[PDB]
Amino acid sequence: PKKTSFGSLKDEDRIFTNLYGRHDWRLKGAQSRGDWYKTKEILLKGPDWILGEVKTSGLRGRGGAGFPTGLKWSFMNKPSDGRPKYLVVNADEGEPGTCKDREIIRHDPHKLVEGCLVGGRAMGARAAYIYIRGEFYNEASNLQVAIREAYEAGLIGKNACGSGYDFDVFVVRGAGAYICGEETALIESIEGKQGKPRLKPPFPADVGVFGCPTTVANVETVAVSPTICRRGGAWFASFGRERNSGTKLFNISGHVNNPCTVEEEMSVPLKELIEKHAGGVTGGWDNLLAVIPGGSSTPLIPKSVCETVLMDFDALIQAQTGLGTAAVIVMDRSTDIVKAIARLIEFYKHESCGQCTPCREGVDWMNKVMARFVRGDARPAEIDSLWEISKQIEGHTICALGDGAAWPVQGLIRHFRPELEERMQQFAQQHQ
Amino acid sequence: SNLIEVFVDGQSVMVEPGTTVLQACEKVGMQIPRFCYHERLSVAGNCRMCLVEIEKAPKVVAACAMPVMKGWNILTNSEKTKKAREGVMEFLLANHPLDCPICDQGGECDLQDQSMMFGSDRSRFLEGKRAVEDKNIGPLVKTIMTRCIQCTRCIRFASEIAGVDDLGTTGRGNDMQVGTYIEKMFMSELSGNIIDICPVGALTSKPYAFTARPWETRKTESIDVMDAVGSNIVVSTRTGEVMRILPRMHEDINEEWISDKTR
Amino acid sequence: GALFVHRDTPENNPETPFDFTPENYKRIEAIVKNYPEGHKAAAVLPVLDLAQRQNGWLPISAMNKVAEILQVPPMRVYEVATFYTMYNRKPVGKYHIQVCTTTPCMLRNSDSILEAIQKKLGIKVGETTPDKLFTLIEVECLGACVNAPMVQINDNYYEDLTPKDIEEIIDELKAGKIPKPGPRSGRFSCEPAGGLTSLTEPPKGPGFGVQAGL
Amino acid sequence: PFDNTTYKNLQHHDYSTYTFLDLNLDLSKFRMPQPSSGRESPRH
Ligand SMILES: Cc1cc2nc3c(=O)[nH]c(=O)nc-3n(C[C@H](O)[C@H](O)[C@H](O)COP(=O)(O)O)c2cc1C
Ligand code: SF4
Ligand code: SF4
Ligand code: SF4
Ligand code: FES
Ligand code: FES
Ligand SMILES: [K+]
Repeated sequence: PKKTSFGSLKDEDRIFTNLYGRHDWRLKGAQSRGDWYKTKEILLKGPDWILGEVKTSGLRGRGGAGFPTGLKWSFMNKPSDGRPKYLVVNADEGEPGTCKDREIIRHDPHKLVEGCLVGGRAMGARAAYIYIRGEFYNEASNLQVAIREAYEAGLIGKNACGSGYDFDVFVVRGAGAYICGEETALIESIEGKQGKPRLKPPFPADVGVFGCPTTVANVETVAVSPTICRRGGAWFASFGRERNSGTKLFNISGHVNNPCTVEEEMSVPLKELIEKHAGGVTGGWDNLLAVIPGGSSTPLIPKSVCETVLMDFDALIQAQTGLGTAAVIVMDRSTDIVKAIARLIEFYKHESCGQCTPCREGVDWMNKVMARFVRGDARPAEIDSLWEISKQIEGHTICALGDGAAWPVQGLIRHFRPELEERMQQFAQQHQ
Repeated sequence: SNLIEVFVDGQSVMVEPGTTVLQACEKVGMQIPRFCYHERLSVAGNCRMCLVEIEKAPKVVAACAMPVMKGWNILTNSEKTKKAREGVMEFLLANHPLDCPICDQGGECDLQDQSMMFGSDRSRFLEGKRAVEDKNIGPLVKTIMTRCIQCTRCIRFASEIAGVDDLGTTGRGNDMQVGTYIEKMFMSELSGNIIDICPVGALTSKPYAFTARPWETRKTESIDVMDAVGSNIVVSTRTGEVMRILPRMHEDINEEWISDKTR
Repeated sequence: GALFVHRDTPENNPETPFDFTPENYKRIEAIVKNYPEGHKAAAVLPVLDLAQRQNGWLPISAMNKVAEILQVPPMRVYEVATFYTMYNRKPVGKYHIQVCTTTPCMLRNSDSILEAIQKKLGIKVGETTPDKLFTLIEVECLGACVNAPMVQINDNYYEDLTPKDIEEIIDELKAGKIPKPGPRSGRFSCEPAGGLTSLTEPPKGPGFGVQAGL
Repeated sequence: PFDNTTYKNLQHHDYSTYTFLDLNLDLSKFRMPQPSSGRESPRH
């Protein structure tokens, strides 16, 4: 068999079945859809069995880095010393174009809470701190209420699910910072400091929050793990190509008729995703210009690549981009493609933490140059200068925010160079 | 039996566990360029000037922070190492003010000297530069903070050596500033020592302001008599006049600090 | 404000009066007990935000107080206060309007939403009306991209806006009403407009699809 | 009665300035005793 075509996920194979909040999000409704079912049996299997299901499912981090979750969660499966261990759920979701983690929190809070317990059990963690951006004040409150219902029901807290395992789930609100979504910068924010990433090593599995073994995992990665244990790793691994398994939450925004969050199979064609769910590109497929396929951090691709690209980690890598958060942004032919990307570099210049030189000075530099390419106020040689600057930033910074400031620039220079050189021509003839 | 073997430019050197890539290079006499790293402060790893290539690894590592692993071959002069330094120096100098003639650091400036040895010889920055407010932290240390390179040495020293948590960073991104936020004087018996660790003219000696240049001073190694510690000092003279007092390193006595009364 | 240095003024100085109300001391105690003993500093962000919720903005005397309660050096609270953007170091209006203008919202005409507010209120971006009832600023992505263009006022999201809808929302706020948050177009959340393409079947109850051995 | 037509997450239209921090105070009785580093703070 090995279905070589993907998509058309059936409503019975969807995990986040309350994505649209048309069913009750509280505990009573959640249990009616499968949540908190046989959780005691899962916990009594143990961490080795749980980590077995995560590995077999081929689940990969949904936070944008896309690492193998099963291998990542296994660094915490080591004998303890004097320190406690923690699970940090990353609910920051600051990436432009991304809004999937918001839905999970306010429409399926109990899936996240059960993921924390199951995931925390696998890693030997004594508690889970859920870090949710400060702007999501109503979504955090919903989660805080669901946390109360779980406490009162014996599902978490002392003797969680009756399994003799003690677990805590804390909610901590951010205070406004896209950089706190970075795993180490999140930890420093929980500890009460500025959200500035740490250098690695040490790795959070060895030295994390409060100086203790920690694993930082995305909201979506945690939220699906209990289902993978109930339904098995093999079921999850039955979707998508090889090394690209599972369902995936997609946001489709920008210039589509029906912007929407939606669940769909991994490795579905990008066109099929946009057309069937989002209602097509505004003004028809032939009005398409370029798509940012995974939030601002990833390079944009043109209409030619968009014809036959699949939405998975490896298919987009060979397109010179990345799946990222899978936040598809569509830009139609009326968009000022230079001005769209200039506003992204302005976003990064506003988010850089300032800690390390290449991004503190470089991204601010690329912002000034892009501001001029929008007006055409430059000469063509500055395009290759901007390319070189972006390479001096990439791979030289402390964290990946620097890399994600460069890739938008490299995408624009890679595919729309004539657009840049064309706009420089007009400014010259007008002023000379 | 615990020492592991690593290579610097192919040359074997036996180091103990926990030694960083920067410290293993010192053992073969190679000094890696640095700004934020200071051997008596906590590692920071933010300036990025110590980036070095490791053979068979696609990504440069920070030499001041990275622990060295067994069998690594540190390429301190490869093209990737040299392009890393060139790029980092370009970012440091992009917003730095053209102050060298009026800046007291001139002639003994690590930003100047490492730009000559590891940086490019020209600029491709065509924008307008950043400018920063000047702070008032007391009558001993003059601040010209547009020259600051955000190495955070002064913050770390004040916290860890001086035991004063009054220096920090306010703001974010490019306009991240070093200071006290409020109008506070960094009055401390050891406060003058932030003039020396500061690798640029951002912090300079207010009493010393404008009087001399480093190349014209004669260095006399002597001792301090303001107290009984006997800190080792250097007396800087120029044409028969005493110009300033500097620390002289002595591990067993004052390390590389002196008190404000000695200075 | 725009500057990350504090100059004392008659309205914002260390002697400016601030203090938590006794209920807020109960709230702090619960906050601090969320972290290991010996790591009270982890409460700086929540407790500092509790000062802003009680007072509306963070005067220098509020940060000085949070330093006393948590026993962290004041400079470490000034660092936190100026790093994060949700903290107000200058007084704002009663309703703080925050229009998102990053690319996904920009692509869907977030500009017109911004022009309507300015015409509707008579101020430019970043200003405070003479009423002291409205403050306007652009912000970065707010995590509601698929519902662009959107604004946040205080703690609530008003989504799928148009120039008409935002003018109505201010009309209510001026009138003293409490406008309902959420999209203003016709849909309720993030589902596609004009119908659903997924989650149309009733979900499967507990026990479904569970592998053997459980 | 299976109604896939009406929005149901409507509790958040009444949340207030202290909704989040009131709940955190309300959960305080359920939590386990926090671990200790052995010292009152890093500066001790
Ligand atoms: C600037 C920056 C912002 C990030 N923001 C998020 C985020 O909002 N949510 C998230 O899950 N991961 C974010 N990440 C990725 C995290 O660092 C980390 O990879 C993730 O939390 C791991 O989750 P996962 O393994 O479950 O995918 C960000 C990374 C960077 C560099
Ligand atoms: S790359 Fe940017 S955000 Fe990341 S640590 Fe360096 S300065 Fe901070
Ligand atoms: S700090 Fe160094 S490079 Fe900068 S102006 Fe002074 S002497 Fe010149
Ligand atoms: S003032 Fe000097 S020591 Fe302090 S951060 Fe700036 S350059 Fe470094
Ligand atoms: S000396 Fe290593 S980054 Fe500064
Ligand atoms: S771009 Fe405005 S909410 Fe994301
Ligand atoms: K100096």
